[PDB]
Amino acid sequence: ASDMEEKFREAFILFSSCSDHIEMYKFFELMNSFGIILTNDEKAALPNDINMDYWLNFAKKHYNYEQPFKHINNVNEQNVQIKIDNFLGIMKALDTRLTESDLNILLQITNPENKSTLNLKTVSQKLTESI
Amino acid sequence: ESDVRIYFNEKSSGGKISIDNASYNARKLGLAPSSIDEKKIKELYGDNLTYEQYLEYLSICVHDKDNVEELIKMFAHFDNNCTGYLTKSQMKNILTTWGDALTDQEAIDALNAFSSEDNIDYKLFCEDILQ
Amino acid sequence: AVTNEEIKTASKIVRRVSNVEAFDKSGSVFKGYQIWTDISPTIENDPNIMFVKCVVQQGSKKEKLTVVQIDPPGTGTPYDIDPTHAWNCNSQVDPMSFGDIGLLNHTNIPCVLDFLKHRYLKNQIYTTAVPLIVAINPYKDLGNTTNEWIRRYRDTADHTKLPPHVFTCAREALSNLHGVNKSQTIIVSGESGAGKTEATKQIMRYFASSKSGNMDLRIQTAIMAANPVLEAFGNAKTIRNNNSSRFGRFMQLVISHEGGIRYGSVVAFLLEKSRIITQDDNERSYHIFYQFLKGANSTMKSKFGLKGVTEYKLLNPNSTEVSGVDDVKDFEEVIESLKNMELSESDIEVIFSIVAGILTLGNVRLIEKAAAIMDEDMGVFNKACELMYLDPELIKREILIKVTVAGGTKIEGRWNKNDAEVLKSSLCKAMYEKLFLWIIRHLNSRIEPEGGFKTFMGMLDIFGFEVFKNNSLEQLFINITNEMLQKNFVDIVFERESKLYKDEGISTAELKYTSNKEVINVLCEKGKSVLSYLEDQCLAPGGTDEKFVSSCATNLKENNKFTPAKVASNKNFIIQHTIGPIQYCAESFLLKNKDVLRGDLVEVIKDSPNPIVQQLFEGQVIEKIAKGSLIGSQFLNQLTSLMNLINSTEPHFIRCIKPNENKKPLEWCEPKILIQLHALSILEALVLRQLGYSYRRTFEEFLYQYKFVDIAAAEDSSVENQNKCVNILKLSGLSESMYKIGKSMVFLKQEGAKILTKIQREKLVEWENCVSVIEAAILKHKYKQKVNKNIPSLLRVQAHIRKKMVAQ
Ligand SMILES: Nc1ncnc2c1ncn2[C@@H]1O[C@H](COP(=O)(O)OP(=O)(O)O)[C@@H](O)[C@H]1O
Ligand SMILES: [Mg+2]
Repeated sequence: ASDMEEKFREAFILFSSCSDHIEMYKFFELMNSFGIILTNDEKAALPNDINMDYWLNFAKKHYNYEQPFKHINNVNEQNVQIKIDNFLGIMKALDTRLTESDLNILLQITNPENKSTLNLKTVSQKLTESI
Repeated sequence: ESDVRIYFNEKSSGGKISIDNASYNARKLGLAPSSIDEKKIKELYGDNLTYEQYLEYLSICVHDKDNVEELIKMFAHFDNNCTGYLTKSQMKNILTTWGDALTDQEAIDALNAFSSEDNIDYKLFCEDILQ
Repeated sequence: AVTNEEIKTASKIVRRVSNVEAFDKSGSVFKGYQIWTDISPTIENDPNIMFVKCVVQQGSKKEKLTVVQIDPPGTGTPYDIDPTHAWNCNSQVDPMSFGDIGLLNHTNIPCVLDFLKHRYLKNQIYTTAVPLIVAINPYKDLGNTTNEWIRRYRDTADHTKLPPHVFTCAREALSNLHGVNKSQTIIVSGESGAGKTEATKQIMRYFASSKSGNMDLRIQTAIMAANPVLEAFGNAKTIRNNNSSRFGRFMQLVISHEGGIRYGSVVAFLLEKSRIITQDDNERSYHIFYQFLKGANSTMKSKFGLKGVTEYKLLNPNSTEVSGVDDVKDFEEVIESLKNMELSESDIEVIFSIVAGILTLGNVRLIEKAAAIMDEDMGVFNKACELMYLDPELIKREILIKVTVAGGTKIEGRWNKNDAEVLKSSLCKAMYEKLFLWIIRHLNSRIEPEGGFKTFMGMLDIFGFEVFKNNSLEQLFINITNEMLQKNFVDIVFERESKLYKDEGISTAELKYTSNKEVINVLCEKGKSVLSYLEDQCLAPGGTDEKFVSSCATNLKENNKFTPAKVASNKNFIIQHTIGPIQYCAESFLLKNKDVLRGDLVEVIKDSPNPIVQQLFEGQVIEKIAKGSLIGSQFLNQLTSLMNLINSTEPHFIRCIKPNENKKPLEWCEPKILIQLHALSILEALVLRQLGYSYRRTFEEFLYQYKFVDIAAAEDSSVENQNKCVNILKLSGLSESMYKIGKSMVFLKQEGAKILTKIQREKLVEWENCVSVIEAAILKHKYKQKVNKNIPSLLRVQAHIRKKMVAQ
């Protein structure tokens, strides 16, 4: 037994600026912060005005308790290592909201050393510890 | 000074006062203690204070540094458009999630006592509770 | 505060250039798709709001969108907007993460305004739109211009790691000067109350901060001391500004590479003389009058026979006091500042004797006898002249005796009350303006380099384009100055771009230039201009304001730049200025242009026993009026000299914005801010920078950025970096028009760069989920960190709530 409700509540209000309703773009950020990924069809079937209670139910149903951050690295497959500047290249190419500071922080955490490559199993492990 | 001894004697058991009763006396005395002040005197003299330790505690509970500017910081943080206002739900979510979190009834009550309207001037709310 | 004329102007500045992509391939709205609209009940009800944030609803048609307002909070009501009323949104963007407006994906008007707004609200008042620096008045001390901030901006290793600031401009300008031995000019522009004088003073304080001393401290202090002195004598409390500069100011400075002002020169031009005589309600005259009368000691008061602030015809008796302005404390600062300008106690006494004299003369009453001084005021007249070191009998004769030249004979006559009141007023105004100029002239003799400036730092602190209800001659002179400054701006942007392309071997024929040569000519050109015709009418024997307007319409038909008025076609004209059409009122234009002290009165002042009073009109020349004596004629001469000097320098541009008309912090009036964004060419600067080969990055910079467009071509050890780039670009799908390969850089058109960003993103589709989840997980951590910083404060709120509970 490992209830994530209190964490799902706090996360909603960090993204909704403490109001009980959240905008669509910010709901996407919130679900993604818990590793939840939706298809475009699942996105379209969502209510237009998402409230706290709707999210608390959606998170219980969609959150992977066994493997959060399965979309960074899946333990069921194996094929998990990229060069630091290539990873920073991809992060920037996909237009991250993440600043130079944020990225540098992520880098020294998930790569305590200065090893030429970054491990995505280590990224998913570090991010799970931080939940 | 007189009320300090009057309130102590009302809750005193075997010449010593408990931390919960010492904090209650400070509230009765117009002081506003937090878990931090409670943990300070716990670190020094445990959960049962003498009259000397109780007086030293009321000295920690004098937070002269408290004003509208200081208290509004968390509310101001969530007022993204700088209106000087937050809804009752925004403020209830703040008051019940972080810090020495209040119960949902305690928060709802404090807000409902202040205003009848959904949008609260958080500078005026903080000014009111400081009195 | 918001006029309907402001609403009409602001709506004319809005344009829809970027088409909204709200639908997918399937023709379905992107879930949660956000737009900006100018259609909302929030806009009808709040004149401050021009745009609102909406989400396009599932089921919208491409012909008419169905939207719901989300920001400011609304009703949840769906309504329909035409697509010409929807603008792109920069959703999920931190306005504090970068300093230039142009780094935004969408630079439409609602997007620019929002970026500036959210930065302004976080007390980040400086933002660039290269080469311009935008500075929004916070109407509060942010504490960002202290010595700790000067040392920070000056001593920081990598200058590019500092956010935008006026100190960044001061640092860049000083680096280029010493770096390439080239003179620079910092041009500070904006409307009254925008923060120009503050930005100017801030930059001077930056310059006056030396890493390890200034042996020329005596000169620097004299220069720094000019600020209180120039403000006292040339600034006044108007309705729009408690400390409004009523003159244009230019300075040349000699500053060491380490900081420290060594030499300087001050120029003050176009001083509002009319203020000395009358002021509108809720408006004062120059601070000096109030500082002097309120602050002068008993001994000084008895010496000059001073009466109170409410006891002078020249001063409004009802606007004597200003909120947060201590004229007594300011007078003490002014005396100290004059002393630091190396003026003796004797010099300072002459300065204030003349001020006392000007004030006393204003109290002398004239009556109709022909005019005469009231006998009751004959001592008041004598005291005034004694105080101004002028001959009482000779000054009286110039105010009351008229010399007419009928036929070819001089005929002595008398001025009537009205005519004599004008001469007395003219003497008051002339004595003041020349004293103000003498203090500057004296300062310059102490601070200037003996053999002229080799390399200098210029500073211009000037009113921007002015568009009032009634635009007179002063507005015409201001708008003419701003046309010369706009030419300077478009010229340097072009020169800089044209050189870059040339240095890299790219075609300069593709480049665009919008000249204002047409409007400069219609306003200044010798023989064919508003100023040439104003001069001819002033010099003509039967010259009128109506004949001036008529001669303008008759001879300026070659350009649309001159347009005759519709409502009262005579006495009114309209000019097609760069920022749009400005309508002037030619009423009193000839009277205003001729408002310069006449020959014979000047010769009495020159004949004074006092050396300072003898110097006020030094080599003025005796005289009806000659071309070189008219305000506009002297103005165009000075303007050309000033412009030739600036055109020789590397220019820097600070554009100041007044965010509201209430002098309040955190108050944002979009219609007013938009009129300013337009008038200050902030919007044009974005346009200009986006044109042509907008993107330029070194071969290595392009290769790191656009690596995954074609990772094979990018990661090929055999091919050179110049060759790899042509391989990535030829394979991408970009037309050859969209890019050019230079000597050291890849040149891309704005459109080409955006497509190339989108190509690279398609090639890394397998990372989208991974990148989303990492980014969002970090943002959640970052948001909690911002809550953690404020938890000590929250504990205080909670503590007080629980104390108030016990109280019950
Ligand atoms: N950077 C600033 N920080 C704080 N207050 C400012 C700033 N700039 C201007 N102000 C305020 O606005 C007023 C008007 O600004 P001012 O520099 O005189 O503008 P301008 O010369 O364009 O008329 C000031 O007297 C001051 O109260
Ligand atoms: Mg000024």
